[PDB]
Amino acid sequence: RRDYAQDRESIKTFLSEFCKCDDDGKKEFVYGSQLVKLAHREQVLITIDLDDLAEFNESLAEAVVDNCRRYTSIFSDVIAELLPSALDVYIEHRLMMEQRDERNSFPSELMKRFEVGFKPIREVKAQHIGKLVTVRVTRCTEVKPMMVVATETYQPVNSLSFTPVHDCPSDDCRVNKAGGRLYLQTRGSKFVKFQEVKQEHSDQVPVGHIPRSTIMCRGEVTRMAQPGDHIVVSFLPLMGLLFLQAHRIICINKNDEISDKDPEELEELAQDDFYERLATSLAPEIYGHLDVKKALLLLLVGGVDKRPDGMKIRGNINICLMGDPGVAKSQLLGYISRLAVRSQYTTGRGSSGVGLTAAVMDPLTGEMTLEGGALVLADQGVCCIDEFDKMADQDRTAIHEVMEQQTISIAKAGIMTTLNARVSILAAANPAFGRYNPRRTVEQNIQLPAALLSRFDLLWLIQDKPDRDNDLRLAKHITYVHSHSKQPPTRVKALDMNLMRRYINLCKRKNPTIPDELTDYIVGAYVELRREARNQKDMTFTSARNLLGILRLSTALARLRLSDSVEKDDVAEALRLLEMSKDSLNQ
Amino acid sequence: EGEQFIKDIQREYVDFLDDEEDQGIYAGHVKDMIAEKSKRLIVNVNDLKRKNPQRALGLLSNAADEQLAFGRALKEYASTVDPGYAKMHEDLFVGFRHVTPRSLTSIYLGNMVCVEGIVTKVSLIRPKVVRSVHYCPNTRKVMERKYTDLTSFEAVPSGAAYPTKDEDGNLLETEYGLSVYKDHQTLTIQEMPEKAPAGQLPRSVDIVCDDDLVDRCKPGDRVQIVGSYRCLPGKRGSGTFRTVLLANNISLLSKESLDISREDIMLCKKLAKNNDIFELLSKSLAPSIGHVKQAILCLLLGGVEKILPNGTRLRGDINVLLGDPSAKSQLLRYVLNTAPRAIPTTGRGSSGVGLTAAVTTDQETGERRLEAGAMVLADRGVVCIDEFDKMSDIDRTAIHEVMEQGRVTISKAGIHASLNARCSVLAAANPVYGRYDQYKTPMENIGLQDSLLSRFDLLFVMLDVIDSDVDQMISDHVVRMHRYRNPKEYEKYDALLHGKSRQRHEKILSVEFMRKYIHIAKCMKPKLGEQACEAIANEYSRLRSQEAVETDVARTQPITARTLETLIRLSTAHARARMSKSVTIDDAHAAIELVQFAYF
Amino acid sequence: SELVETVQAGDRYDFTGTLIVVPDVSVLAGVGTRAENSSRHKPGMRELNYRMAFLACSVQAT
DNA sequence: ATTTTTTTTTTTT
Ligand SMILES: Nc1ncnc2c1ncn2[C@@H]1O[C@H](COP(=O)(O)OP(=O)(O)OP(=O)(O)O)[C@@H](O)[C@H]1O
Ligand SMILES: Nc1ncnc2c1ncn2[C@@H]1O[C@H](COP(=O)(O)OP(=O)(O)OP(=O)(O)O)[C@@H](O)[C@H]1O
Ligand SMILES: Nc1ncnc2c1ncn2[C@@H]1O[C@H](COP(=O)(O)OP(=O)(O)O)[C@@H](O)[C@H]1O
Repeated sequence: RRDYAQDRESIKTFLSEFCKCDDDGKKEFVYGSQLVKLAHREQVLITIDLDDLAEFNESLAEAVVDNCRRYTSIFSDVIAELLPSALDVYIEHRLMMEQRDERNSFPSELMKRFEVGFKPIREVKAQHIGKLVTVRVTRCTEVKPMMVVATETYQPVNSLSFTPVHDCPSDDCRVNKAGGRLYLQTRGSKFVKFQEVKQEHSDQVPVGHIPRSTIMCRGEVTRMAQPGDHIVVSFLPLMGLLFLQAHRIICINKNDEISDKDPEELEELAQDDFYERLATSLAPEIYGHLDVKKALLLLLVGGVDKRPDGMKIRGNINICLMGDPGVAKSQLLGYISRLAVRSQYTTGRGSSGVGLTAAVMDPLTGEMTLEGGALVLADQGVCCIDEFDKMADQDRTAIHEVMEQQTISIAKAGIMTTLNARVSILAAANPAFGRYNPRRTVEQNIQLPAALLSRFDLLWLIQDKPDRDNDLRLAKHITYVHSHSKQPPTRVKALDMNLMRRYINLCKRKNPTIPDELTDYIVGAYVELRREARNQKDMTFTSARNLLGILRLSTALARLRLSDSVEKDDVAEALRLLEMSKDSLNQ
Repeated sequence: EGEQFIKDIQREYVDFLDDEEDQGIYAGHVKDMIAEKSKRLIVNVNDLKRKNPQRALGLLSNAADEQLAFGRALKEYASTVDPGYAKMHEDLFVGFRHVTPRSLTSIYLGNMVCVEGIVTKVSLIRPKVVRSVHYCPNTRKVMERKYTDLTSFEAVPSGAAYPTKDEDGNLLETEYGLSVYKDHQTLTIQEMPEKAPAGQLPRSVDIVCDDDLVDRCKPGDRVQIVGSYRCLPGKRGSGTFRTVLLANNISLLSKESLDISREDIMLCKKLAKNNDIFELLSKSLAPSIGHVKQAILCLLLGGVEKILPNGTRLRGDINVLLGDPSAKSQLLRYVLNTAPRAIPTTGRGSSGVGLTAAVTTDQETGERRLEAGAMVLADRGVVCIDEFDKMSDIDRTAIHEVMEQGRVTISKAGIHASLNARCSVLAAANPVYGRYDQYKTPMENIGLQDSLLSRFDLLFVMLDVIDSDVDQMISDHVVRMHRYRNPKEYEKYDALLHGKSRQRHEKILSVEFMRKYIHIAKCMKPKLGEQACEAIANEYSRLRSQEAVETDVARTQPITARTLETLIRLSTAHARARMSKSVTIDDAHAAIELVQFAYF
Repeated sequence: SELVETVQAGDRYDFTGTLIVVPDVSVLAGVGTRAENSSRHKPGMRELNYRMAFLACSVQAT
C-alpha cells in the first residue's frame, strides 16, 4: 500500500549521497565508490546491508523485508538507467547497422551485466512466504545452464518449466502473411548458471523426532558450498494449492577466514614467537603427556613433500597407538577431530562404514553406489579411527594399499576407482585380555601381522602403573575444571582454537630445505639403528622408510620455524622424539 | 448475506459477549493481553444449550455455515476492544456423543461429533493459499481475489493458477508477502485395538487438520478428536464416494496433566529436612520385593551435564546389571511403568534399535524408511532388556560406540547422519553353569566378554541358597507377603499393618509424592564444594592399589579411573534428591557403601 | 519361412547380410534431432532415432 | 514404482 515510484527518488538519494564518514578514510563516496566500481564493470553482482538503510530512514528497512521482490526489480532497472561515467559485444554487431523506434525493445535483464542479493527449518514456521530469512549441505549437485530470456521476441520466465512459441507475436506476422520462421538465436540468448542441493544440524532436532531436510540458487552464487558444510543461507512457493532462493553462504565454522589456506595475525605474530605454548593451549583438558600432544602437533604441523622423478613421497604423518587403562585416549581423538579442519571419525566397526573407504557390498535394489565413507572423504586431512585392532582381518589389506598414499583401487564392479587417499591416519587400539602384560611381547600379546605395525612411523604405548601421589595430581587437576570451569590457572595464556588454527595456517606453505651438513650426520646417526637394534634378531624390524620418517618430522617442524634453516636443532628433536617413542617397557 | 437469519445468528452468538461470563471469565485479558494470538476462544456446547438451544443445534444440524459468522462475531468483538488483535482478518476458528470409527452410518453429516482412536500415517506439511495480491506496475493498484475450498466453507473461487492479462492486458504481475497461506495436514485414525473383534478387520478413518492444529504428537498415540463431516467428490457422475471428517479441536488424555501450581514445590520443600527419606525412597521400588535400589536411584535420575568453556561436553548416564537365576524379569517392570517414557525393548531383535537400511520392499513409496530407531527415544530416557547373555555381538560393538559417545553415526545411503542420545539401558543374565560363582572362579563362570569393564558403572553381587535357618524365615515372610499382599493386614481391599508398625502412610508413600521430587528435581544444578577431591583421591588410590588382593583379586577385574567419573556423578544424582546446593562428607560416606556391598 | 526351423546351434554359414534399420515406435536415449515432417506456420508428436539389424535370404551350413 | 521371477556376485567354517 506504499507508493512504488517516489520511493525510487528516495533510493536515488540513498545511492548518490553515500559518503558516511564513520571512519577516517570515508570522506569520499562509499556507494559512489561502488557505483564507480560498477563503472569498472568488475562487479556483476552488488551487495546490500541492514546497516545501510538503518541511517537513511526506517521504512523500507522493513517495508521491503516483506516483499523483497518488486523492490528489487525496480532496484534493477533504476541503477540500470544510471551511466555516470560476449553478448555485450555481439549486440553492437547486431545493432551496428541500426523503423528505429518500433522495435522488439530490449528488457534490461537481457543486458544483465550486474546483479543483486541482500543482507540483514523446524523453527521456520509456515507463515514465511515472501520473507527473506536465514537458516543454518547434503547430496551436493552440479552446475548447468538456466535461461532468463530467449530471443527478436522476448519470452521471459520466472517459472522453472516452459514451452517453445511459434511464428512471431509482432506486427511483421500480424495481419500480413509476408513473414519468416522464429528460432532460438543462442548467440543472442541470455542464460544463467544453476546448481541445486538439499538437512538440519541435529543440534536442534527434538529427542522424539528425526532430522528433516530444498535450495535453488542461480547465477553467480553457484559453487559456494560442498557436501557436508555447516552453512548459513540468506521464501517463495513453487507453481489443491499444496523451495528457496538464496544470496550468500556464510559459515562461522568451515569458511574462508576460519579455514586454513582458503597477515591478519601480524600484530600478534610480531608479538608471538614460540613452539612450546601450543601444548599449553592444545587440549588443556589433561595434565602431563606433553610428548603425545606435541607428536600430534607435528601431525598438525605438516609441510613435508617432494615429487621427484615422476613419483611422489608420502608426506603425511601416520601414527598408531595401542593400549588400554585409564589412558582416556578418547578425548584426544575427539579433540583432534574437533579442531582439525576437514576432520572425520569412524570406529572399529559400528554400522554403514566399518571404519573403511567405500565398497560395492547385496539383495536390496539396484544403484551400484560405491558410497564413499569416512576413509574415502578424509583426504587432505585425517580419518581418526578407534580400536583398529578389532576392525577385521580381511580389512588389513584395505589399509595396506591405502598406506603408501593416494591409492585405493576397487576392481569389484569393473572400474578403476582411485579415491585419492591423501589422509593422515590416527590408529588407537587396546591390548587383549589383560592390560599389556609387560612380559607377553608384541605379537605375543597382540595378534596383528607386523606388515601394519611396521608401516606406522611411530607407535606409542602409554601406561601408568600405581603411584600413590600421581593419581592424586590427576584427581585435583580434573576437579579444578569441575569446581571451576577453566583448567589452567596463572600458568600460560591458552589460545582459542580459532586463533590456534590461524597461526597453524602460517605453517603449511614454507618448503623447508636441509643443508648438506646433515646429509652425513643423519646417515651416521641412523647407522646406530641398524647396528644396535639388528645386533640381536629378537629386536624390532626396521624399514627402509624408517629413517625417512624422522626426516619427514624434521623438515615438517621447520614449517613452524619457517626460516629455511633445518639446523642441528631440527633433527635433534627429531631423534629426541624417535628415541622417546621407545624404551618404555624396560623402564 | 444469505437469507437474513444469519445476522440474528451472529447477534445471538454475540449476546454471549457482554456480562459476568464475558466480563469475568472468557476472553480479553485472559488470552489477548497475555499476547498469544492463538485465536481459539474455547467453547462448551452446554452453555449454548443453556442460552440458545436451537443454536446449540444450528451447529449439529447444519455445520456448513455457522462459521464465517462465528468468525464475524469474534473479529467484531476483539476489534471493538483491541485494534491490536485486529489486523489478521481471517476465518479464526475456535474450540467447541462419541461413536467409534466402526460406527459412522451414512450420517452425522453436518454434525460436530467425537470419535476416538489411534494416530497413524502422520504425513507431510503443505501450504495452502488464501488470496491473490495483484498489482499493475502500469497503473499500480494492489488488487485482490480471495480463494477458498470446501475444506473451510461451501464457497470456492475459480480455483486455479494466478490470473493475468485479464484486466486490460496491462502491466500485470503478482506480489508475495501479501497473498497469505494456510498450514495443511493429513492423516488417518484407527480404533483403540484392545476392544477389537476377532472376526472382522477393523476400519480406519481419515481426517484433515489446519493452522494451529499441527501435530503435537506422533503416529501410534491415542487422543480424543472431534470433527464435522463433509464429502467433496462425485459418485459415478465422477467415480464412487469416499469421505472424511474434520473441522476440529484437540485434546490429549494419556498423560499426567498434574494439579501442580507453586503449592507442590512448597510440599517438596516441606519434607526436605527429613533426612533419611532415602529410606522410604529406597522402599519406593521394592514394596513387593531383600536387596541395590538406592543404586538404581541415579539411573532413574539420568545424570548431569558439564562442558568446557570454548570447548565440548561429556556424555552423562549410568548403566548396571549383574547372578543366579529365579528377581530380574519382574523387577525391571518397576521402571517401564513409573518414570517418563523409558522404553524396554526386545533383547534379541533389530529393525528398531537404530537400523533403517531402506527397507521398502512392498509398497515402495516416496520415503525410504530413514527411521527405525527405538533407542533415541531413550534420549534422556531409560531402557531395560533381556537376552544380554544372548545378545548379538553385532551391537556389542555398537554399544562400545554408545557408552563411549552415546551418538549414532550411520551413512547407509539414506544419509550420513548423527543424532544426540543421553541414554541408559539394562540387561539379562545366564551363566552356562548355574551355581558356580566364585569357588571355581569369580569371573567367567558366566559366558561373557570383558571389553565392558569401564563401560558399565558398578560391580555388585546377587546370590542364593535355600537354607536351614532361613528355611522357616522364608516360610513366614513368603506367607506375610501372601497376606500383607491381602486386605486387612470387592475381590480385594487394602492391606496396612506392617505398613503401620512401619510409620508411613500411602499419601506420604505415593507415586505423585514420589515424583514430587522428580520434575523440579531433574532441573537443578548443585555444584560441588571443597571436599570431595581429597578423600576420593586417597580412597581411589587405595581402591586402585589394594582392592586387587587378598582372595578378592579375581573378583577385582574393573579397576579404571573411568570409575572415578562414576564414583562422583552418583553423588550428583543423590545431590539432586534433596536440592542441597553442595555435596558433602555425608554424601561421601553414602557414596562409597556401593563399594562395600559389591563384596564387603 | 522356407528357411525357418531348419537350423540348430553350432553351424557355419555364408548368409546374405542385407542390413536394414528399425522403423521405431518410440526411442530411449535417441536424443539426436527431434523433429517431424510438419508444415510451416503463417496466418503428442513423434521422434526419430533408430538402430541397426540384419536380414537374410540364403544359407549354406558348412 | 509396486505385481510374476533367478542368477551372479557380495563375502564364508
Ligand atoms: N631397489 C630399490 N629401488 C627403489 N627404491 C628402493 C630400492 N630398495 C629400497 N628402496 C626404498 O626402500 C623403501 C621400502 O619400503 P616400501 O615403502 O617400499 O615398502 P613396500 O616395498 O611398498 O612394501 P610392499 O612392496 O610389500 O607393499 C622404499 O620407499 C624404497 O624407496
Ligand atoms: N527378596 C525378594 N523380593 C521379592 N520377590 C522375591 C524375592 N526373592 C524371590 N522373590 C520371588 O521369586 C521370583 C523369582 O522369579 P523371577 O520372576 O524373579 O525370575 P527372574 O529373577 O525375573 O529371572 P531373571 O532375573 O533371570 O529374568 C520373583 O517373582 C520374586 O517375586
Ligand atoms: N591425565 C588425565 N587428565 C584428565 N583426565 C583424565 C586423565 N586420565 C584419565 N582421565 C579421565 O579419563 C576419562 C576418559 O577415559 P577414556 O580416555 O575414554 O579411556 P579410553 O581411552 O580407554 O577410552 C575422562 O573422563 C577423564 O576424566
